[PDB]
Order: sequence, then C-alpha cells, then structure tokens
Amino acid sequence: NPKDARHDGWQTLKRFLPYLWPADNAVLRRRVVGAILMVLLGKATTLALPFAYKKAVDAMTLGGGAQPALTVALAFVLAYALGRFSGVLFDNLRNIVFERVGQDATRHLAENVFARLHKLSLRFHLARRTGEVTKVIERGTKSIDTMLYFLLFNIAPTVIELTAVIVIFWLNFGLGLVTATILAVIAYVWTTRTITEWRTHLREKMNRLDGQALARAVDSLLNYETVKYFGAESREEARYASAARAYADAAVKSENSLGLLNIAQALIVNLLMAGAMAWTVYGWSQGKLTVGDLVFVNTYLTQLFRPLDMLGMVYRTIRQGLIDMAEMFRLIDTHIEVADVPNAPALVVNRPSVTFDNVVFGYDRDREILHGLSFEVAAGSRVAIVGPSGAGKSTIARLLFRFYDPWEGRILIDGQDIAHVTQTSLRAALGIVPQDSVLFNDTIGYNIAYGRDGASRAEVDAAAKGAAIADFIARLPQGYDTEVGERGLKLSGGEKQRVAIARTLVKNPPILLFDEATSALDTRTEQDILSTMRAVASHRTTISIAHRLSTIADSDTILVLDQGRLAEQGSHLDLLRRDGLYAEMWARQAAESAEVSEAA
Amino acid sequence: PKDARHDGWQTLKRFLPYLWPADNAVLRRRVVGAILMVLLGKATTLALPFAYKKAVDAMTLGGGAQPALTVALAFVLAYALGRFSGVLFDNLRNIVFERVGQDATRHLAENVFARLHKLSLRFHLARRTGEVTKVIERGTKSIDTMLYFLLFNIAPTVIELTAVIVIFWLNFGLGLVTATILAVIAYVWTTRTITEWRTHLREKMNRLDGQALARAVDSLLNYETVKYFGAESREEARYASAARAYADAAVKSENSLGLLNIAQALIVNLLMAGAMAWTVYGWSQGKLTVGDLVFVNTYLTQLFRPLDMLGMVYRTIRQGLIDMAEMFRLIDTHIEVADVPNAPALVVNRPSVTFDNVVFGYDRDREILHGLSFEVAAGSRVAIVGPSGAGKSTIARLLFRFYDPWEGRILIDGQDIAHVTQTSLRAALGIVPQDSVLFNDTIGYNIAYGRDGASRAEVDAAAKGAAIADFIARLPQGYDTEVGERGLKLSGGEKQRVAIARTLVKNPPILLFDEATSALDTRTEQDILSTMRAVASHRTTISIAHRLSTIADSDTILVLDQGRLAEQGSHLDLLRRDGLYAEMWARQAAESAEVSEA
Ligand SMILES: N[C@@H](CCC(=O)N[C@@H](CSSC[C@H](NC(=O)CC[C@H](N)C(=O)O)C(=O)NCC(=O)O)C(=O)NCC(=O)O)C(=O)O
Ligand SMILES: N[C@@H](CCC(=O)N[C@@H](CSSC[C@H](NC(=O)CC[C@H](N)C(=O)O)C(=O)NCC(=O)O)C(=O)NCC(=O)O)C(=O)O
Ligand SMILES: CCCCCCCCCCCC[N+](C)(C)[O-]
Ligand SMILES: CCCCCCCCCCCC[N+](C)(C)[O-]
Ligand SMILES: CCCCCCCCCCCC[N+](C)(C)[O-]
Ligand SMILES: CCCCCCCCCCCC[N+](C)(C)[O-]
Ligand SMILES: CCCCCCCCCCCC[N+](C)(C)[O-]
Repeated sequence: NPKDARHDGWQTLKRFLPYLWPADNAVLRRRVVGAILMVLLGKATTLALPFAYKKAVDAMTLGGGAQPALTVALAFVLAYALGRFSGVLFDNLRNIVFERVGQDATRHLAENVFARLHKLSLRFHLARRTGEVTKVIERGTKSIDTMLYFLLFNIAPTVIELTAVIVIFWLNFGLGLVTATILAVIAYVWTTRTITEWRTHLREKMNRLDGQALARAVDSLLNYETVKYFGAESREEARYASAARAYADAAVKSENSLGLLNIAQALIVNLLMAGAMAWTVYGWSQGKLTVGDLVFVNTYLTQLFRPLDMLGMVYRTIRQGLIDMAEMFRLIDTHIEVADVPNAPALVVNRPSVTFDNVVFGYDRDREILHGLSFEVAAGSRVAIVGPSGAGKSTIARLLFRFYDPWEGRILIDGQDIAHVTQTSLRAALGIVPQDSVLFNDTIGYNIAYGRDGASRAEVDAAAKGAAIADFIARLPQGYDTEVGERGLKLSGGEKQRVAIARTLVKNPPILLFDEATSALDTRTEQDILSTMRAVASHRTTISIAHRLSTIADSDTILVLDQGRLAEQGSHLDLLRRDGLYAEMWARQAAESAEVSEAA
Repeated sequence: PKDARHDGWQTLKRFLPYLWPADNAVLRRRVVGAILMVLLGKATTLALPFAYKKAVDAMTLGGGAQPALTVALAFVLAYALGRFSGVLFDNLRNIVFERVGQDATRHLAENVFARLHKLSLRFHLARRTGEVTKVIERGTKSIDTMLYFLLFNIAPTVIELTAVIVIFWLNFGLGLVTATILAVIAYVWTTRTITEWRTHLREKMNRLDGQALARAVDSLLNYETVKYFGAESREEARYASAARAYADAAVKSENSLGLLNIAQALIVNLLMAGAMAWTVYGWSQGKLTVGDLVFVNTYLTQLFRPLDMLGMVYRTIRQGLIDMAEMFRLIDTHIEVADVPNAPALVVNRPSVTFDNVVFGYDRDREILHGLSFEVAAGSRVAIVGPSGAGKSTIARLLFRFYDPWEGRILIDGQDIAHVTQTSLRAALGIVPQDSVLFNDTIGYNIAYGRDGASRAEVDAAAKGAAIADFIARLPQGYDTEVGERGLKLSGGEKQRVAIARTLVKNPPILLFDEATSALDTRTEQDILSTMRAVASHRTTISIAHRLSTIADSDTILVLDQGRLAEQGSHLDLLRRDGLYAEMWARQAAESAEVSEA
C-alpha cells in the first residue's frame, strides 16, 4: 500500500503519478511519451551546440587541418546558432505537447475532491464565506500548477543536464572540473534553500501586514457614511497610514532579502566560473586543451546554471504546491460516515408509510437527543410533529433523509429500513420545504427545475403555478431567466419558500416534509403560504414539524415529542381534551399571541 | 500639465514627483545612489566581454606558450569577477531603491484614499468586501510590477542598447549595427503583437476559471439542498463541463506562450547567425581577432537576456499604467459638496433648524422635494412623517449636507449650512440611522468613535446612557470585545444601542433619529423608545419614522406630502383635523388589527 508510507513530498507525487499516466486514455499517454522525447532532443541539442562553438574557435586558431578555415568556422557558427534556436523549439514543443496532460491531471484531481466533498458528512457544515474559500482555492490552484510545471520542466531537465555535464566533463577534463562543479551545485542548492526558508518567513509577515492595511481601507470605504457622520476622515487616514507604513517596512525587508539571495548565488556561480576557466586555460598552456575548450567550458557552465537562477522561487513553489496537494489527498482519504451498504437495493415505495422504530440518536456521542423514539405515520395521512425545547423534533428530517444514521433503532419507509437502501432512491422518495430555503446563483427557472433532473418548461410552469409564484415571475422583466440569490435579485422570505414548494412540486415525491417551513415568515405571509402548502400536501404522506401549534391544528394526527420520546398522540381536539403537554403548549402560545396582540 | 495626450507618458510624468519627493532628501539621496548603481552595473557588464575577448586574443597571438598564460589567466579572472560585480551592482541598486518605491506607492495610495473621502456620497459606496479587496490587491500588484519593470528592466536595457550600438559602431560593421537594430525592432514588434493576442486569451481563461470555481463553491455552500434533491452526480457533471471549458482555454493560452518564445528565439538566433558569420568573415581577412567572435556573441546574449521577458514586461507595464491612470482620474474627480472660500465655523448657540423652500432630488430628472419649508424650535422633540412620496428620507442627508439643495436653503441657528465649514456643521449633528454599522474593531473603539479623543470614562457614560453598559459588563473582555466580523455578532437592539452610545459620546445639540427602529422587532422597538426619549433630553430632536405610533408623543409632528409640508401639529390636533395624518393613523391601526386578527 502506497498509503502505508511516510507522509512526505515523495508520497504525494507518487499519488499524483497515476493522474499523469492515466491508463484510461492512451491519447494522453502518447502525449507524455512525446513530451519526454522533446526533453531528450532538447538536451541533446543544448549539449551539442557548445561543441559546435568550440570547433569554430578551434578552426580559427588551429587552421592546420581545418581548411578552408573560413568555410569550417562559418559552418560551425551556423550549427551553433541553429542549435540555440532548436533547443528553444524543442523545449516549447515539450510544453505545448504536455499542457493538455497537465490540465487533465489537475482537473481530475479537483473532480475527485469535489465528489468526495459531496459524499462527506453534514457535520463539517460546509457553509462558510464564498470569498474566503474562493481566494484559498484560487491560491491553491495556482500553487499546484506552478509546482507541477517547475517539477516537470525545470527540476527534471536540470537533473538530466547535470548528470550529462558530469559525464562529459569526466570523459574530457579534470576530473577536478567534475568535483569543482558538483561542489558548486551542492553549495548553490544548500545556500538557496537556507536563504529561501528565511525569505518565505519574511514574505508571510509582509502578506499578513498587507491584508491588515487593505482591510482598514476597505472597512473605511464601505463605511463612508459613518465616517462622514462623525467627521472621522483624518482619523481614518491616519489609521490607514500607520498600517500602510508597517506594510512598507515589511515589504522593504522582503524585497531586500531577494538581493541577498541573488548575490549569494552569483558568488558561488562566479567562483566556479573563475576556477574552471583558469583551469582550462592552464590546460591549454600545457598543450592538453584547445582554445575552443575555454568557450566550451564557459558555455556548459552558464547553460547549467541558467535554470538554477530561479531555484529560490522554484523551491518555494514546489514546496507550497506539495503541501496544497497533500491537503487534497487528505480530503479524498477522509472516510464517509454515511454510505450505501454493498449491493444496496433501491428503496421501493408502493405504500408510502414512515416508521421510527426505537430510535436513539444524537449529533455527538456525548449528547443523546432521541432516547428511543417510536412512531408510525400512515400512508397518505397528514401528520404533525411538535414538542417543547428538548424534544428532538429538529432531528427528524435529517434522520429521514439519512444525513445521519441512528445510534440505535431504525427508520423504515414502506417497511424497508432506510439504512439498507441506496441513498439516491431514498431521497427520491422525499420532499422537503425547510425553514431557510437557499437559492443557487442562477435563474429562478433553474432553481425551480432543480427539483428534477430533466424538468421541462411545462413542469416548471405547472409547479410555479401550484406554488402560486407564477404571477410574481410573469411580472419580472426577465421572467424565468431572472438571476436570483447572491449577485442577483433579492427574494422575500415568502417568495423563496414558494420557489422551494415549486421545487418539490417538480420532484413530485410521495412523502413530503415541512420542516419549520413557515417559522421564518411574518404572520400574514405565513397564513398566505399555509393554503398553498395544504394544497400541495394533497395526496401525499405529509409530515409537518412546527413550533407554532395553530399552524398544524388541522392535521389528521399530531405526535407530541417530549425528551426525545413520544409523549402524546392524537387529533388537535383529543389533545386539548387530554389536558396534557399539548394542551399546556397550546394555552401558552395562545396567551403569548394575545399579549403581543395587546400591544397595538 | 493635465492638458496633455493622456497616455502612459502623462501618467508617468505625474508619478515622478512621488519618486523625487522634494519633501524627503534621504529618498532623493537613495534615487541618486540607485542611478549610480545602474551606471556602474552597465559599465561592468559592457567591460566584462572585453576581458573575455582579450583572454582569447592572448591565447591566439601566442606564437608559443610565452607570457600568454599570465595574461589569459588575468583576463579570465577579470571576466568572472566582472560577472559577479554586475550582479552585485544590480542587486544593490534594487536594495537602495526599494524604500523609495514603497514610499512613492504608499503616498499615491494615501492621496487616493483622502480624495475618496472628500468625494460625493452618490458614488454608490456599497459593494462586496471581497470584490473591492480583490480589485485593490490586483491593482497594487499591477502598479508595483510595472514600476519595477520600467525602472529595472526597460530603462537599463535602453542604456545598454544605446551603448552596444555605439560600441559596435566604433569597432565593427557598421552592418553589424544595422543588423542588431533591425533585430531589436523586429523583436519588440513581434513580442508586442503576439502579446496583445495572448492577453486576450488570458482574459478568456480567467473568466472561464472564475465560472468553474463559482459553480463548485455555490454547490458546496448549497450542500444541504444538493442532498435534498439527491443532486450530487448532477453538480459533478455541471462542475465538470465548466472545468473542461476552462482547461481548453488554459491549453490555448499556455500554448500561445510557446509560440511567443519560438518567435523570439527565431529572431535572436537569426541575428546571432548573421553577426557571428560576419565576424568570422572579418577575422578571415585579418580585420578582426578571434576574441571578437566571443565578444560579439557575449554582447548579443547580454543584450537580449532582459528582452527574454519582454512579453510579460509589456503586458504588465501596460496594465500598471492603466491602473495608475485610474488612480489619477479619482484624484482629479471634482468634489460636488465643498466649503465656500474662508468659510466660518458654524456656531450653535440656539439649536434651531430651518428648511427654507428646499427643492431637491438625487438626480436632476427626478425632483423629490418641491419647496419644503419648516421650522424646528430649539430643544423640541419633533417627528417627520409622510406617505410614499413625501421625501422624508432626504432630510437626514440634506441636514448633514451630503448633498446641496437645487434651490432654497437649510439653516441651523440662523446660519445657512452651505456657508459654513462642513466639519463644524457635522460636529453639531447626531444621527441614529436605520442600519447601524460596526467597524471591525472592539465595542470600545466603536463607541469611542463618536468623538476623536474620547476616554474610557466617556465611553462608559455613553454606554450607560444608551443602556448597553450591563450587556458589555457581562462580556469577558467588556469594551475590548471585538465586534463585526470576524467578531462577536450583536443583536439589532444591541447594535442600535451602540449607535446611540456613539452619538452620546459626540454629545450634539441636534439629534436625528432616521428610521432608527424600522429594522427592529416590536419588543426591541418598545425597549429602545424609552432610551431614545431619555437621550433626547436636552437636545433638539428630529425623528423620521414610518410607524406613527412610535412618534405620537412628539411635541409636534410635521406631515410631508409630495415633497412639501402638508400638515403640522400634535398627535391630537392632527387626529382632530381629520386629514392626511388621521388617514395614515387609521390605516396603520387597521393593519395592526389585521395582523393581530391572524
Ligand atoms: N519569453 C516570455 C517570458 C518567458 C517567461 O515567462 N520566463 C519565466 C518567467 S521569469 S520571472 C523569475 C525571475 N527570476 C527570479 O526571480 C530568481 C530570483 C532568485 N534568483 C531565485 O532563485 O529565486 C525574475 O523575476 N527576475 C527579475 C528580473 O530579472 O528583473 C518563466 O515563467 N519560467 C522560466 C522558464 O521555464 O524558462 C516573454 O517574452 O514574456
Ligand atoms: N506570466 C506567464 C505565465 C506563466 C508563468 O509561469 N509565469 C511566471 C511569472 S513569475 S514573475 C516574478 C515577479 N517577482 C518580482 O518582481 C520580485 C519577487 C521575486 N521574484 C520573489 O520570488 O520573491 C512577480 O511579478 N511576482 C512574484 C510573485 O508574486 O511570486 C511564473 O512562474 N508564475 C506566474 C504566472 O504563472 O503567471 C505568462 O506571461 O504567460
Ligand atoms: C549530445 C552530446 C554532445 C557531446 C559533446 C562532446 C564535447 C567534447 C569535448 C571536446 C574535448 C576537448 N579536448 C580537446 C580535450 O578533447
Ligand atoms: C478548501 C479546500 C477544498 C478545495 C476543493 C475544491 C475542488 C474544486 C475546485 C477546483 C477549481 C479548479 N479551478 C480553479 C482551476 O477552476
Ligand atoms: C486540485 C486542483 C486545484 C485544487 C485547489 C487547491 C486547494 C487549495 C489548497 C488547500 C489548503 C492550502 N493550505 C495547505 C494552505 O491550507
Ligand atoms: C474603486 C477602487 C478604488 C481603490 C483605491 C483605494 C486605495 C486604498 C489603499 C489600498 C492599498 C493596499 N496596499 C497597498 C497596502 O496593499
Ligand atoms: C503600495 C501600492 C499602493 C497603490 C494602490 C493602487 C490600487 C490600484 C487599483 C486599480 C484598479 C483600477 N481598475 C478599475 C482598472 O481596476
């Protein structure tokens, strides 16, 4: 198992490798081979070109058997120039050939994470700020892309080139040259790395201060009226100014440290240059080496250290990239609390009854909410579930849609344990109008059609009509194509709840749940929407969970929860007659509304 | 000055005083030092290939192995040291200049910030925090990168190009000179046209990226709804199509970079082939040494090294100049509401308020006040009410002079508020607006905001007067509790009490309640009405309200209709008159009856 290993960069890359070599595609695998071939051609080329330059100088200084020297030297100079152009061509062709592969690999990584995020439990409460998440994901995407590019196109070729230079220097010089350049590369890498750790710290402090200065400015600008009301302009300016100075100080330190890195790098490189060239000319002095060899060695060294001129940034980005990617893999690895059992049959609803069979449940194991809740909802009846503050009624919907499983006991629909069926069929059987309905950032029509995957215009129109929002939509300038939600037209609470009703009408489920559906609405809106809700509950099993008892008094039967168990059951009149918990709640709520009514 | 072609040149010319302050002489010293490093660095990089040329010449005018070794050694060492010194000079120039660059862009930012505070309210300052922040982040990055590339990439390259032209002129060709000049012209032109194309592709890619990301985020933030409709596969397919559109665009954009690099390499290497072939030919005729080949090759590669980035540099310098011109456009934008020259301070000895024939609208095609006149006596509790078209929602904004009347005038005490300093005018006014805002700071900072040097004792007294002191006392950090986001979230009543406390710290003679209770629930509203009445104690108070029962105890009620004063009097006189106020009263009472009925 690759997962059974040390949690480092090597493991992360090893996990990423199958994305780069799909074994699903074969058009992409070809592209990868082609890209590798371009790396090889490009290296062969850049290694070959300095020999051409060397021969040209040799022809000019040892015209003994390289005649006519003019023709020979010209030929080699053209070979050198053509070589430079060719090296660039091969490099860009490898990038171009590979790009599709990279984009596909990262797209598939992202898709796997996205799917897993939808599979994971509700208790991670993914409802947070849009801008924060977006900024983070933008940052991570850029990060992983840069990492991938630098590993494949900067680090790998440099390793190939470095080994080649070692062999070629070995076969033709020194070997003191080989040890000098290897020591040089080691010094260079170590220096760059240690300086880069320091620079990355300074960069983090800089960025933090920048965010603070910007936040002060933005808070001020979005609060222009308040700033005016209190004549606080100068105060705000001074307050931005101090933060902006703290940022400028940190920025100066951060940028300066780059100068220190460049100077260190140049010191190492140029010491090696001085030594190698001195050694080469000395070798010439003894008749061992040609003058062309000087040009050859100098060229080999500058070509070698060219990609390493970015090593600081390369190091910072590959590191951050590996961290960001390991985070992706940690999500994909996180285990799924609620899964279909192996080979789960579809739930088959012929008679839509609902049974809670001795249900024990809580969100967290240190706080049990339901203590053995049992009840039976008849097929086609309209039932309500009510209780006081600790009753646990707010769990019913979440259990029924299997956002969570019972700790003990079970829930059945049509005599079938919902824990043993596919989640998709289970949810196909259920409609819900929740307390707070949320709209996608899309058109109102898209939002209504969302109730069913292939929903036609007629179905949407019919539901909008059934939810009595059709007229409201007709009066919108852009009608069904009116963008709603954030970044869009603002709907009232009643209008959103009507869009939700319309969604469930599109879905047409056999069992429908009103989950505190009217609790966020004002009194008149609540009363208006109740006739609509009653009409849509027509030939379905309906379960309404409500705080205000009068809104559910017309139910076929009412289930009263107390302390996570079923305390009372029956019609509204039977419950008033029993003079128990429901009667007390009813009396209290009526008194409350009477008192509120007194304050006119 | 501003009277110019409005191009990159004008923007840069405007920016120059920021780099050469004439306020700061240390920064000027720094600029001079940076320039000296530019010149030393160039002298160095121009000199080093001559050293390399000599080393080769010494090994080739070697009849034998006579003092060529010492000379060649000396010259290669000069070459390596020259390289290191060039890098040292470049990095020291950056290091010397950095403080100057940072101070210049800071002062530009501060000037923009100050002017934005001077500009009109109607610039619709209400947006997303994340959007403006993203825009400002992008823009600062843009201006910094532009500044760095202009000073350190383009300018030294111009210096070097002129130097290389002269040197090639004096020592070669002159065909060499025309060849390199032609190369550079073709190079710049090619890079520019390809870059315009690439920038279009980049913009499309960015848009598609934003769309795929927005789909993923809207999905995750709607996790419950997706579960409710069992819509996971659907959302996956929807993210996937967008992500493919993005990938196709990313492939095109990145590939076009390869096309740019190849075009550039073609130009550079044609020039290389020609220059070196011609130099070798000059050698064959005894005109040029073999060192000259190495010399020319080095000069050309050094010259074209900074131009290796020219596409990015061009894209960036261009965007930066645009963003900076935007900055200058705001600084230039004219101020709608200004103090008259030598405007006196407002002196409130008796805090009366007069609207004298006020004609006003936010836009000249929609008049709201049509000649509004009324007098508010000093120290009275007055309410302003009206139906849908009355214009009462303009009063607060006019009184604080966020706008001027089109016709007529507003007086406080006996003085036209248009002829006094704005600061003194606002110093006389308190407001509790409908939607109260908290800064992202402590509760104490938020209350203390009412007056510039407000002490903790003052903050305490105001918190007490607003009846929020106990709530603060039960907080662990009390007044040092952070509020706003990400901070403790306050109820509506708690927020309005903070606003009230803020105004108490200011302690103004005239106090405005501008729909102060309209966002509050009934119970909260009734609670806050006693605090508000108490806080109105020795001030001139003006309450603009929708719900009449909340203001019925006022000394007098001004009823506006169609932007004029229709009715005036106490709640009882107004019910007796059986006019517009009586009708509004009856209607509102009937509504509360209907709501109560359900
Ligand atoms: N030809 C294209 C530009 C090609 C290009 O973008 N090349 C680079 C960007 S260089 S941008 C990076 C560069 N180097 C560094 O920042 C190195 C700093 C330190 N030495 C370290 O090791 O990190 C820099 O910013 N220098 C500042 C300056 O010279 O003024 C790249 O993306 N990949 C390199 C490759 O694969 O070939 C064009 O004309 O626009
Ligand atoms: N911009 C490319 C896209 C391809 C690319 O890879 N470009 C380079 C440009 S680096 S350009 C580097 C330059 N840096 C600086 O000016 C000083 C910062 C110093 N390099 C450091 O490392 O600290 C800068 O503008 N910012 C540095 C930073 O924010 O990290 C890159 O490697 N990444 C950016 C990208 O993908 O577009 C294009 O033109 O197509
Ligand atoms: C594609 C690989 C290119 C290999 C280039 C080989 C360079 C040979 C170096 C010449 C050796 C110098 N000398 C005169 C001492 O023999
Ligand atoms: C906070 C970590 C969770 C991030 C997981 C999000 C995965 C889908 C988003 C990928 C976006 C791809 N992009 C930016 C190129 O469009
Ligand atoms: C999978 C391709 C793109 C996905 C975007 C990357 C995710 C953002 C990084 C997650 C958190 C980063 N980190 C480690 C700083 O927390
Ligand atoms: C309409 C947008 C106008 C934006 C101008 C606002 C300038 C405020 C200063 C922001 C500077 C932030 N910084 C430089 C520290 O990153
Ligand atoms: C330290 C840098 C301070 C400079 C602040 C400049 C912010 C630039 C915002 C420009 C955005 C203009 N626009 C509309 C084109 O986006």
